[PDB]
Amino acid sequence: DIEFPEWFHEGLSRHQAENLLMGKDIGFFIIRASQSSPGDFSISVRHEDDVQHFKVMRDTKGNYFLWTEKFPSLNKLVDYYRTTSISKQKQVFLRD
Amino acid sequence: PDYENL
Repeated sequence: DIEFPEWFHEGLSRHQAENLLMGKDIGFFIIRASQSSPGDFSISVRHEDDVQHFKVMRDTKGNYFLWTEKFPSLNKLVDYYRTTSISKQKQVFLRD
Repeated sequence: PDYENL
């Protein structure tokens, strides 16, 4: 039962992610393997006038986090940022 | 390139 989520595109560049999400509404997002740091992952998210990018942080027990709160999986991280703003500078909430 | 949480 392994298929990736419809918004997880492993190979998509930063620039391709910005072009895509400019054609979607605020909060729409994708996850990609990081281009500037091999082995990282990135969430690109449509904000009001532009697309901003967040680095997926990990610890040794394998949690995922972006800011403070920690999650056992990428999907649980996603789901939590559906109702807590992923941006600390404006109000922005993951939506699909 | 910048990231908003770093």
